[PDB]
Parts: sequence; structure tokens; C-alpha cells
Amino acid sequence: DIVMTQSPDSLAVSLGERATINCQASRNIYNFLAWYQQKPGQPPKLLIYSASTLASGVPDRFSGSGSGTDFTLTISSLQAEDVAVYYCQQGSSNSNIDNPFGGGTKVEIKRTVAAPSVFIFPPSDEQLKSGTASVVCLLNNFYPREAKVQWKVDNALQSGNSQESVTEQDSKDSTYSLSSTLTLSKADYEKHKVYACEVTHQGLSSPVTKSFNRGEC
Amino acid sequence: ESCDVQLYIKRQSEHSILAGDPFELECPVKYCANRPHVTWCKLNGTTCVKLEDRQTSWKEEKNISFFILHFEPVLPNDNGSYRCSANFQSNLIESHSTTLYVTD
Amino acid sequence: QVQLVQSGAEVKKPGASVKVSCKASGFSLWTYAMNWVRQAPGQGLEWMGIISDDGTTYYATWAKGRVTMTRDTSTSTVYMELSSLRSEDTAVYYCARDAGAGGVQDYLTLWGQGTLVTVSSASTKGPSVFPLAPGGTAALGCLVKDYFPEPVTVSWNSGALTSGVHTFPAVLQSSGLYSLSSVVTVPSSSLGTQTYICNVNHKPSNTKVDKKVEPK
Repeated sequence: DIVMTQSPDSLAVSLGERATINCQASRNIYNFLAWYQQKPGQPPKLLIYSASTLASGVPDRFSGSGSGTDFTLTISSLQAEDVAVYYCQQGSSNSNIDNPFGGGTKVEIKRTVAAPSVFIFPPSDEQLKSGTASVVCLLNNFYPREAKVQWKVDNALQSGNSQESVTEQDSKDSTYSLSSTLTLSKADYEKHKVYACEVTHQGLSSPVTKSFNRGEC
Repeated sequence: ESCDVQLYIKRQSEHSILAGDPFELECPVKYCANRPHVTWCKLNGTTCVKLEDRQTSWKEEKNISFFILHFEPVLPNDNGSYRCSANFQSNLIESHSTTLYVTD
Repeated sequence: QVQLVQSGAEVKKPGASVKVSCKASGFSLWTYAMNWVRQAPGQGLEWMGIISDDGTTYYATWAKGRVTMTRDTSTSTVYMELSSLRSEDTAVYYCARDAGAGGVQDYLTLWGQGTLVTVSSASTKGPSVFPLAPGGTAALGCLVKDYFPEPVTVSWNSGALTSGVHTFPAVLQSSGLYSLSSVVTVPSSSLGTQTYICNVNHKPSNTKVDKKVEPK
């Protein structure tokens, strides 16, 4: 087996600055090491092969170095189109191996702290007919990605009944947005009045709470 | 940028090695872009019989590429004559044999 | 030019097998080996194996006894069959041309478009689309709920409205159906004048839904 390890898991660099990512092999793979870039909903694209040879057409802001067990990919000046997941891949052996790819490093643009704008949506009347209520909390255009959302139903903190989803970094302003959906049976929804989502984020000095009372305009 | 494949084991090449030690048998390979599918075979009289389910790897050292057969570890019966082989275009390339001498 | 064209998305029940194909154009399967690589949603690339110039196969340890790679050199088509499918086999399956002739993968120079294989007890179902009704900015949206399988797409006002749109990645619910929201921020003052319609495409069920979102 040859275990391939990338570090860090994710890297945030300000536009125009240097990005360096690491790939390590558990045993000597010489210069049989390639690098790939992958954007959402696309196949990977080859950037570097033989540790340091740029593939045809790849901008020369990309460079690879290393040999043996320690390898690096460097982006000399990060551009918006470089936001992607990067993988390394060993081509020395496949004798009893788990994976010749490393686990990947996500590269993102670092920007100034931006607090989320927060919105709450009650379930629609149309949905309530089908016997389910979805309550949505929207955290819009924030940075960094880390945020906490707490659902509170008549001051009672909720657990296990919400899912969240996060967008990819916005190409224009380098922010994220996040939704949290609280799912309740019609029955349980109608037992209560106050529906609140409580948002904490680095950019907020104290929590932001949005709420509504069921049935109210 | 472009060249024919060579498996350039020199004529009358030999190695002697301690039984119970690891050994890496080298097939020097010259190729330019499209790395060949190199296999190993061991001579049984006139026939070079392809070795199956063995540990192999690639090594590069000082601008020389080698295809490696691993012995982990060498056993007495590993004694004999070995060749590396590869398809290139529509040709079968076969190296000169290399001979192994195992000290039991 | 040189191309790799893969077979269409598959939906499979637990315990089934799948055979995905990859037709190569503009090179011989004797010149360059073919690799198969999968990726579960939001996860890393997992190499499955390689089929060499002469048809010899080599597999990742986990793939042995589960994955069978074959070829037909007369059509330059390679095949990946995966047996005893489980929900965790849900993934995009890629073929990729090796730089080399096989044995050991070298590096990958050209990729297929990928084939989504979804493994689930669920039946194919179009979404229910619900309104998410609305400083001087308002938020509005559509909840696209209870569809199977992936993918859905969402546009706003037939593609005329793009600014401020965020369409969230789907989550898989415990029911085994997917759900996503699409939202947009607009001027609060515009709400009386401007009509907002989300356009929802679920290609697996051949379903299109438009939903007007009103402030109510």
C-alpha cells in the first residue's frame, strides 16, 4: 500500500497571494506524482505530471516540486478561477493499494469578515395541505463559512429535526450562503406559536434572531 | 519528446543475493511520453513464462527509468533467468535476460 | 479530436448490478490504458482500477471481487461492471485515459463526462415546489421538495434573473428523497411591481414546474 496524504484539508488565501499545498506518500514514489484541479460538477483537469511538468495550456502561475515522499503544488498569485479542489496522484505502483489519489485540498479566496443577513420563511399554505411543514432560515452572503444556527420553537431548543446546506463560494463577492430547514409534521407545527432561528457568526457581536408567530401577516 | 521504447538490460547481467533479504530487480526502460506496459517473465528452457500476481513498481533515478520486480523476500527457488517485455506499437520488445543467484 | 463519451445516468435498487460504458474516439485501446475513478457526492476521487493495452486488469484492494473491467477493441469501448450495489455506491463514475499503456497507472490526461449511478430503495419522483414568500432588500425563493433521483436545476424568470440567486446543494432526507431551496434577494420596493417565478427542471422524471412566488 502507498497512502497518499494531502494537507491542509482546506486553504484560504487572499486574491493575488501565494497558495502552497502539500502531498505526502507513505513510501518512495520518485517523481511519479501528478496534480489535478476539480471544480463543482466537472471532471478533474490535469495540471502537473512528473512532479514538476506543467500540462499543455496550464498557466505558469502553477508549479510543482518535490520527489520521493514530499510534494508541493504552488499557485504564485491566486486568481478567482483557481478556486477548486486539488488532488495529487501517484503513478509508481498499484500492488495492493487502496487509492493512488490523496484526499484533496479545497482552495478558497480569503476575504474580510462579512456577517450574514438573516431571513426566516414560514411553511407555505400549499405545503401545509400535504401534512408537512418546512420552516427555512436563510443566512445570506457571509464570510467565513463557519456559522451556527439554532432553531427555537416557543423558546424550546430543537435537535435532530433540521438539515443545512451551504453554497460554493460566490464568484463575485467571495461569500457563502447557508440554509437551515426545520421539518415538522403539520400536527406538531400547529401546536406552537413562535418560530425562531438564532444565528451566530464571527461577524456578529451578538446573535441575530429572526422569528414569526404562526398564522400572522 | 518522442522515442521508441527500449528495455536495455545489458547482455550477461547478473545479481547474487541473500535468501530472506528483500530484493529489487531492475528493468531499465527508455520511453518518451507514453509509459509502456512492462511485464516480467522467467525462463523455463526456451520459454519466457509471464509472472502473474507479483509486486511491481516504477523507479526513476538520475534521469533513468526502471521497472521493478520485488522479491519480499527472495527465496532459494527464485534462482534463474528473467526478462522484461513490453508492447510498443505492434512490436513485442524483449530485454536480454538477467540471472539471479540466491545464497541459501 | 480525442473524446470519451460515457453511458447515461443509472438508477439502481440495492442488490442490483450496473454496467457503465465509455466509448473512446480518436485513439486505440492498445495505445493508452483506461482508468475508472468514482466520486461520491461531495467526496474525494476513488480510483477503482485500470485496464491495460492488452486487456489485463488491475484493481484497488477494496474493488477486488466487486468491480469487473472489460473492453471491446472493435468499437474502442471500455466497461465497468459493479455488483451487489449498496446505497454507499451512489457516485459519479468516470473513465479516464492514462498517459501510459497500462500495468501501473501513470497519470490521467483525458476524462469522460462521468455517469451518475444512484443506488436506492426509492422510486423516481418529480418534486413538489413550494413558495418561500418575501433593510430595503427582500429575500424570496422556492422550496423544491421530495424528488428522486438527483439532479434538479432551478432558474428564475426563465433565466432573466441571475443576480442575487443562490441555489443550494440538495440534502438527502431520511425518507430517501432529496430536497433543496433556491433563493434570491431583490429590492423590497420592487415586490408590488415585479413578478418572480422559479423554473424547476427534474430531468430524471421529465418534469418541469413553474411556481410564482407572491408576497402573501
